[PDB]
Amino acid sequence: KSVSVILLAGMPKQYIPLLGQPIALYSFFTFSRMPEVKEIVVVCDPFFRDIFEEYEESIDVDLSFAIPGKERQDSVYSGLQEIDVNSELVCIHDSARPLVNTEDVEKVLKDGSAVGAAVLGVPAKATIKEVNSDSLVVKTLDRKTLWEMQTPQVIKPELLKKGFELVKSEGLEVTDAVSIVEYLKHPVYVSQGSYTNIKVTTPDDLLLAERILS
Amino acid sequence: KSVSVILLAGMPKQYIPLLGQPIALYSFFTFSRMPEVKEIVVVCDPFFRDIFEEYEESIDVDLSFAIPGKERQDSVYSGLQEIDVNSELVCIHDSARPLVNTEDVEKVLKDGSAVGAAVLGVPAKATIKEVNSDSLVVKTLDRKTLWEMQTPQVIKPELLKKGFELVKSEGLEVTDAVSIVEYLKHPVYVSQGSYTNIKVTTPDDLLLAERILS
Repeated sequence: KSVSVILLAGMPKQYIPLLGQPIALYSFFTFSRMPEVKEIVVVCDPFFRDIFEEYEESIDVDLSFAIPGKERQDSVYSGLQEIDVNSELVCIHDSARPLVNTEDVEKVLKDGSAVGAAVLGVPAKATIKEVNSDSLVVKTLDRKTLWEMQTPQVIKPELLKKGFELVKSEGLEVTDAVSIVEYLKHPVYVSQGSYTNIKVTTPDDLLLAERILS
Repeated sequence: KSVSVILLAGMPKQYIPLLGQPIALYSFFTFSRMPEVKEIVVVCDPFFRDIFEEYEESIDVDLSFAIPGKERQDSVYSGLQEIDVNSELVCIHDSARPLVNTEDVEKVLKDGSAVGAAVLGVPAKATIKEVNSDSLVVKTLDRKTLWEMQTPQVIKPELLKKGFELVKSEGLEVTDAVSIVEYLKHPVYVSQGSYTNIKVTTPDDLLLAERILS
């Protein structure tokens, strides 16, 4: 019972129903059923707290809340202040990804435990190229080597906390939680996920999500 | 009247109707209306030739056909044998992209004319990372520098023909027409396209395509 989940939860996209259940609750329930998960820190505006609070007695995890910040990394830091003092792993998840499989969460948790930092990813389907400032192709980037990142991102809290100290002291803005780990030169493992773990932003994603649940 | 189009056209995805018109005809008509386009070489199985041949008298371009090969690059080479001897640009297009805008084709044609080789691209939306053989992040690839390639790919025929000679002699397999240009160390310009120029592979793409036409 050693994993703290930080659920980033901001009508906003993540509270739109999918088969009559707000998107954010899908991942919330997936984590809550896992015996490894001790607690879920939901980062949401106080308005939406009751959506999760309604199920506190049913779920087998402690439910905490944190206030969101101006940027995504501020929300992560706020949630990080609420986790258990003896938590072994922090599992950061975007609530706009409702379809994450339990088996994939297990994989990335295991890899995060072993490596110290890990993230779910899939091979990029599109032909991606590096382009310079004159709009010219630098090189054709290798087919096997490029991966789209998803969430969860799993990291040992002390690694993340030292990483935030480095960010605040030297003055930096980050594009994800695991890149902070890269600044510290600690390895980040890419756990191979599933193409079904989509981010629901548009109505077309909303539709695809429904097709996948079928 | 200086551009030769090679249309790669393989029920197959590209002959599925979108508002009652087979997908492949959308791009076909877009090219046919452009005064820069002298001809369209359709690479398709002989079974599907009539889908295009029905409109030969209506369109203001010459219509030719070529036989597809085993791989995508073989189909490009076959189509390349049918283009006009005095053609100034070859414009290679995947028929599974019906929504390409005339204004974007104009852009990439212009950039292809000026640089010798160009391709339509958009900034990658997903967080992409380079991953080594031990599944570890090599580095966080820069946000501005990564681009998803689309089609058309526009290239001067002599550049493409010399490039195929290099491929056949030294023994190589290519992931796109413009990478052959990279082997020759000639610049490839990335013309900024539109996110609406999607490849229709799945039924969810088919649905999104219909939403965009609306």
